Amino acid sequence: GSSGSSGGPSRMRHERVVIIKNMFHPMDFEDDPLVLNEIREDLRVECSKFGQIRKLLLFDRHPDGVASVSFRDPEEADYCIQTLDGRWFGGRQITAQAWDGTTDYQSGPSSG
Repeated sequence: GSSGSSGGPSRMRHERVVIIKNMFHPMDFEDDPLVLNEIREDLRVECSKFGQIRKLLLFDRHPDGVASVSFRDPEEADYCIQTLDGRWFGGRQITAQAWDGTTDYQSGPSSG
């Protein structure tokens, strides 16, 4: 630390999103919505245990069950990724991790 510009900007510059695998399947939603309902809400109630859910996005397209849980503070997520890496959804276990910005799960084509 040192004197200087003490203050000014009030924004965060770091990853604040987490991904989950083996939590759901795009085949369970085809039979009934509830599946996605309970699952989605579950991700919001699970990540809340530590704090709140700034935003949630369930990718009901990937056959490997992929979800994106946004967080407000990096302290929570970073800690929610290690505690959620062992969660169980639909009866099976799931993994957690911090996203960066390379996957094309929800993202789209940035051309034409």
